[PDB]
Amino acid sequence: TLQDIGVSAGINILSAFVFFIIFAVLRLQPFNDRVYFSKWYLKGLRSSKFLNWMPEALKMPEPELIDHAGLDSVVYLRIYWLGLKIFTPIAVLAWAVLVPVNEMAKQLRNVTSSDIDKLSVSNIPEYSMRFWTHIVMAYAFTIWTCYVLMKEYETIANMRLQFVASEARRPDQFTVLVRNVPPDADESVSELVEHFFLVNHPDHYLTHQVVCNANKLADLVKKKKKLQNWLDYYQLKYARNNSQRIMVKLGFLGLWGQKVDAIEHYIAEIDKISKEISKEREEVVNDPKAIMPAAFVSFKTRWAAAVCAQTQQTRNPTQWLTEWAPEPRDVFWSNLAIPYVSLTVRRLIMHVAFFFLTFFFIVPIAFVQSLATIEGIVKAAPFLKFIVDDKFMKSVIQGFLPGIALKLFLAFLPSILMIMSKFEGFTSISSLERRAAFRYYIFNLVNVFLASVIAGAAFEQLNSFLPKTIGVAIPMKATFFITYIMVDGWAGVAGEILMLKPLIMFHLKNAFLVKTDKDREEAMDPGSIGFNTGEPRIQLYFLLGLVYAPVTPMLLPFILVFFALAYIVYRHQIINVYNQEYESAAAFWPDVHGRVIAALVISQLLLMGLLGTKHAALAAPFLIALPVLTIGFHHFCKGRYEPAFIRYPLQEAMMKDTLETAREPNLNLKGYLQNAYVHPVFK
Amino acid sequence: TLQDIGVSAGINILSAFVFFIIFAVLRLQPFNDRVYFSKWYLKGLRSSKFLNWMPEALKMPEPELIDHAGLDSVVYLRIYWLGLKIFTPIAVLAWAVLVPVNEMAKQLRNVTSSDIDKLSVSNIPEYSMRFWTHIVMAYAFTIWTCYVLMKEYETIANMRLQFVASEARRPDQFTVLVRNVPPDADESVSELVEHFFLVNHPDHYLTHQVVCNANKLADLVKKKKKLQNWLDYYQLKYARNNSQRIMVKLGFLGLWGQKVDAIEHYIAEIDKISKEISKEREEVVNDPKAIMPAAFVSFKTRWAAAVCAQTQQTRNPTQWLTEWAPEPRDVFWSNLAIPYVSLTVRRLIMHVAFFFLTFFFIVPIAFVQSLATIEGIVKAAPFLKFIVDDKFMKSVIQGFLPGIALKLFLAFLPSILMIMSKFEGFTSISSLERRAAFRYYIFNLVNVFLASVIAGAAFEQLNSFLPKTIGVAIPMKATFFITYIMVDGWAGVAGEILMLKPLIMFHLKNAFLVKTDKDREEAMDPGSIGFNTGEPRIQLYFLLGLVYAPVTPMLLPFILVFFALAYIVYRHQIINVYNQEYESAAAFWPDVHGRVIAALVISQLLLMGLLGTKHAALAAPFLIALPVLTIGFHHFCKGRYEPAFIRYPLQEAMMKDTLETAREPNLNLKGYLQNAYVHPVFK
Repeated sequence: TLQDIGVSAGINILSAFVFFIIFAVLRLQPFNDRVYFSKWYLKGLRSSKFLNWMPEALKMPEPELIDHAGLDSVVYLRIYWLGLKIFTPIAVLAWAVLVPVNEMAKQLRNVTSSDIDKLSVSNIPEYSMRFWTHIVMAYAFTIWTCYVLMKEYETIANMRLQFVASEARRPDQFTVLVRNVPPDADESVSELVEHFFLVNHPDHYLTHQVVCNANKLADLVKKKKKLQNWLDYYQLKYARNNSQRIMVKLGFLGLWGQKVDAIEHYIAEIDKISKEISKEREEVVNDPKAIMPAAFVSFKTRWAAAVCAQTQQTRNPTQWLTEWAPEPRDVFWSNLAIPYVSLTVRRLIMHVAFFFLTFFFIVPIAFVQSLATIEGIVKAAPFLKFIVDDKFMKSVIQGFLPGIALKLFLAFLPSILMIMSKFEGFTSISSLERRAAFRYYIFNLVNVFLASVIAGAAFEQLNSFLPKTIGVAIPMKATFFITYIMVDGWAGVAGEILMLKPLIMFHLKNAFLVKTDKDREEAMDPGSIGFNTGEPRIQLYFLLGLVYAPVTPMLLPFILVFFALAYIVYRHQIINVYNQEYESAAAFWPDVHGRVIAALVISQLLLMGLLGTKHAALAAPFLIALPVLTIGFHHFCKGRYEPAFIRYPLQEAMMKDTLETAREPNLNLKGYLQNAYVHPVFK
Repeated sequence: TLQDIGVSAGINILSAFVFFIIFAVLRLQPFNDRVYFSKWYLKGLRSSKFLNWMPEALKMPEPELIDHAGLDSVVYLRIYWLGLKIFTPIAVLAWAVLVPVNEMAKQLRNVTSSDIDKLSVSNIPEYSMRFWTHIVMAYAFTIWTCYVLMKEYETIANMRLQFVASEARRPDQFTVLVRNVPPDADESVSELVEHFFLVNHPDHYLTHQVVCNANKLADLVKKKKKLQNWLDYYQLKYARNNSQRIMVKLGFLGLWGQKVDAIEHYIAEIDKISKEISKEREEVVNDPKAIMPAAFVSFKTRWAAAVCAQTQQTRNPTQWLTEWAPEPRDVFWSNLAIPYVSLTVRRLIMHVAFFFLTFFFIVPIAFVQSLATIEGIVKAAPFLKFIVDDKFMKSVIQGFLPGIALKLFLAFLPSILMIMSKFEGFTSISSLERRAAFRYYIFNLVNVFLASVIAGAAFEQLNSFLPKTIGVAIPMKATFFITYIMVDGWAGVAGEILMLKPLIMFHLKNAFLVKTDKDREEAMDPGSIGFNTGEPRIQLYFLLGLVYAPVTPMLLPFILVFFALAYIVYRHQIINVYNQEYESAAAFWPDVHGRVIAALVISQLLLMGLLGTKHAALAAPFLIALPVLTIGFHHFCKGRYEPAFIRYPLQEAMMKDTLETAREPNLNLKGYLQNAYVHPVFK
C-alpha cells in the first residue's frame, strides 16, 4: 500500500523539518545558550539561516574530537559510519539487481488472497534463475559485510591501542579490585589483603583501600540533598511572595498538616537529619562488620597492575577474584555492598523477571499490530464516523499511529532495564550500560521484531485458515517496518537534536530552584550519550536491514537516510553537549561485532526459511554454508583482534611507564593514590 | 540371539584365561624377568599358583604409586575407577526397573519381520507407564553421572594442586617458549629477545635459549644409529659363524652387489656419514638462517615464569606468542622447525586428510557389518560347505569374526593418527597425544559407532523396503556391541597384560643385536602408557554404555567386567612396566570431563530420537531439558574447577619459591638452566 508509506513519509519529513526550525529559533537565542551549549562550559571554553550548523559539525577532524569528548563517543558515532559503509553497496546492488529481475515490477501492494490474480513473480515452486540470483546476492552481501566489519574492527583496535598509549595518568591505571576476601576470625580484611599482596606481589604492591558499605549513609545524604532542594524552592517561593502553606510534606498527598510557617519545620528536620547523619557516620567508621570482603588495591607500576589483573590469585577461583578497576567517578558504589555469594541468586532472579517482561510484553505489541481495518467499538458510531473517515485519513492512521504507539510503548523500557542491571549488581557504570544494552537488544529481537512479524502473519486470513505461510506474510511486515523506521528514526533523531526535556527542566530550576550563581554548573545537566538507548536501536536497524536486504530492497533507503541523519545530528550533539560520564576506551566494540554477526546469521537463516520451502530445490547445499561461514569468520576476527579490547598487553604497560617516569621523575604516586577510591560520601 | 552371545563369551573367557596362564608361565621364569619387570630396573630397585599377583597389585596405596610412576598414570588408571563409579548404580537400577517392567520378558531374540507375532512390549504408540518410567530413569541416570563427574573432577583438581605444590625442581617450571619472533634485518633473534625481556621483564629475566633447526642433523644421526645397529648385527653374525654375505644394502631388496667382505663397506660408509655429520654440525652452528623465530626463555622465579606465560606480550597477538614450556625430554624438537605462518595451512590440510580417512573407512566397517547370513561365493561350495556348517559354528562365527575383524581394522589407526598430529606440528609429546586422542575419539564416534549402527539398520529388509526405522534396529546393534566389547575388551586386556611384541623384540635384540652388557638398559624398552590408545577406547565404552543405558541394560554387565579387569591389569602394569615418558600432571582431565559430557548428551538425544517417534506423546517437554541441563552443568564445572588444569595460580608459585629458597639458599639457578633446552643433538 504505497500510499500509506507516502503519507507517513510526508508528515514525518514535515514534522522533522519543523523540529529543526524550532531548534534553530531556540538555539540562536543566547538567554538559554547554556543548555544547548552545555559543553564549552564544562570544558570551560565559553561564558555567558538555520541549517548553518550542518556544515559546521562536519569540520572538526577525528583526533580533535577524540581529545574533546573522548574515544567512547567517537567510536559510538563511528557506528553509524560503519553501518552506512555496509549498506550503501547493499542499497545499490539490491535495488540494481533484485528489482530489475523482471518498483517497475515487484509486489506493488499485493495480498495473499489473490488466489485468482496469479501475478508473475509470486511464489516458490521452481523459479530457477530468480532463486539462484537471490542466493548469489545473499552470498555477496555476507562477503561484503564480513570485509567491512573486519576492517572496522581493525581500525577500532588500532585506535584504542594508540589512545591508551597516549592517554595521560588516571588513578585507575594502577588500582585493581579484588573480590571475595575469605573471612578470618582474628584478622581484619585490610590486613589480610596486606599480608597476601606483600608476600605475593613483591616490589610492586603500593597500597590498598578497604571497601566500605555506606549505602545507608548514601541514601540519607541523598535525602538531605532532596530536602535542601525543597527548602530552597520553598524559600524562593516565600521570598517572591510572602505566604506560608499548610502542605503536610507532600502537598498533593499531604495530609491535614498545620505548617503555619513551615520554615521552622524544614530547618528543624534538616538539623535532625544532619545529626542522624553524624551518628551514622560515627557508627559506620566504628563498625568492623560494615567492612566488605573487597578492597581497591593500588600498585606502583602499570606492569604490576596489569599482571595482577589478568591472572588468578588463590587456588579457589571463587576466592580472591581480581579484576580491573574503574574510575572513582565510574564505580557504582552502591553495588559493592553485595557479597559475591548472592550475585548468582540475583542474576537468575533477573533472568526470571526479564522472561516475564518479554512475555507480558507481547500484549502491547499485538495491540499495536491491531493496526488493520478494525476500528473502534460499535457504540461510538457518531464519535468514530465522519464525512468520509475511510479515504486518506486511513492511510494517515495506518502509517502514523503504529509508529507513535510502538515508540510510546518502548518508553519506560530502558528505565526498567537500567533498574534490572542495577539491582543485578555490577559496580561499574560502563558494564551496567553494556549489560542493559545487551538485554535491550535481546528484548527487541524477541518481542518487537519476531513477535510483531508472527502476530502480523497471524491476523489476516486467520493463519491462512489453519515456511509457505510467511512466504506471503513478509512483505506487509516490511511495510510496517518502513512506518516504524520512519517514526522512531527520522522524527526520533529530530527530537534528539531538539533537547526538549533538559531544556524545560533547566528553565524550571532556574526559575524556582536556583537562588544565586555558581549553581548553574549544578543546575546544568548535559545528560549522557545514553549508550543503553542508542546502541540497541541501531543494532535493531542492522537486524532489520540485513534480514530484508535481498527480500525487499525498498526498506534500505529509509535505513540509509536514518544513518546519515543520526550521524550528523549526533556529531553535533557530541561536539556541543553530552559529556562522557565515564571513560571506557572503546570497551564495547566487541559487543557490536558480535551483535552485527548475530543479525547477519539470523538474516541467512530466515532467507533459508523462505527459499527452502521448495524441498530439494538444490538450494540447501549453499544456504546452510553461510551461517557456518559467518560464525567461523567471527571466531577468526575474535581471536585475531579482540585481545586489545579484552585484556591489556604488557609491553604497552612497560613503554607507558618508562615514558611517564622519564617525563615526571618526581611524582608522589602513593600520596596521589591513597586518597583515591575512598568513597564519594567520605569526602 | 542369546546363543551367539553365549558362545562368544565362552570362547573369550577361555582365551583370556589361557592368556593369563601363559603370562604366569613366562613371568615366573627369571631369565626374561627384565621385560616383564622393566621398572625396578629403570627405577634401579632390582638387578639380575598364577593369579598370585591380582591381590599383589591392589596393595600399594595411591600416594606411593604417585611417587612411583607419576600422577599421570595414577589418574589415567583412576579413569576406570570413575567409570565403575558411574556404572554400578547404572547397572543395578537399569536391570532392576527396566527389565521388571513386565531376561524374564524383554526382546528375547526378536526381529522386525514379526508383523504377525505381535508381542507385548514391542512398539511406540502410547505405552504411557513404560515411556514415563523410561524418562524418569534417563533423568536419574544423568543426575547420578553429573554428581559423579563433579566429585571426580574436584578430586583430580585437588590432587594436581597438591602434587605440583610438593613437586620437586624441574627445569621447565621456569622456562617459557615464545613463538613468532618478528624478523629484523640487523638484529639477530637472540638479541631481539634479550632486549625485549630485559626492558619488559625486569628483575626476573634470567636467560633465554635460541631454538635451532637441526632436523636434518637429527635425521642423519638417526641414520647413523640405524647403521651402527646394522654393523653390530652383521658383526655378531660374522663372529657366530665366519661368512660374508653379498647383500646389496637391503638383502631383500638388495641388488646384485658384491659385498665380498662387507666389513670394509660398513666401516667406510660409517666414516663417510660421520664426517658429513661433522660438516653438517659446523654449518648449522655457522648459519644465521638456520635460526628460527622462537627461543626457550628462562626466568628467576616461578612467579615471573607464570606471569609471562599467562599474559600477552606485544600488541599483535600473532606476534611474540608465549606459552608454558615442557621438559627437555618432552618437547618434540622436530616441530620447532615449522614457522607459525604455515601452521594453519598444515592444520587445515590435516582436517582434509582426516575427513577423507573417516569417509574411506566406512567401506571396512560395512564389510564387517556383512556379518549376516550371507556367506562366501558360490564357486567354492565344496570349500565353504561341510557336514553341517549352519548349527553352532555359525553362532561362533557371528560372535567371533566381527570382533576380530573390527579390531584388526583398527590396528594401524593410532599409528596413522600419531603421524597426523606429528606432521601437524605441536612440539610437545603431551599435546601430541592429547590431540591424537581427541581425533581418535572423533573417528570412533563417527565411523565405528554411528556408521555401524546405520549400516546395520540398512542391511536387513533393505531399509525396511524404503525414528521408527531405528526403533526396531537398535537391539541387534546392542548384540553386535556385546560381541565387540567382548573381543576388544576382555581379550584385549589379556593381550595387554601378556606383553607379547616387546617380549619378542627384546629376545631378538638380545640374541642378535646385543653384543655386551650395559646395553640392556638400551635394549629394554618399557614402551609407554599409550594414552592415545587407552583413552579413546574407554571413552567409546562410556559412549556406548550410556547410550544403551535405558534402552537395553543387557549391555552394562560386560562394561562393568571390562572396567574392573582393565583397572587391575593396568594397575599391575603401571606398577611394574610402562614408565611415564613425559610428565604432564593431570593435564588431560578436562578432556575426559568434556568427552564424557558429550557422550551423555548424545545419549539423551538418541533417547529422544527413539521415544519421540510418537508425536505429541507429552515426552518432548522433558527430553529436551536434559541436553541443556548437561551443557549448563558442564559449564558450571568448567568455570568452577578447570583453572587448576588450564592455568597456574600465583600464590602457589610464590609459596613454592619461598619454600625452595628456604631449603636451598645456595642454588646456582643460572648454571642449572643455561645448559637446559640446548638440543638433544647438541649434547
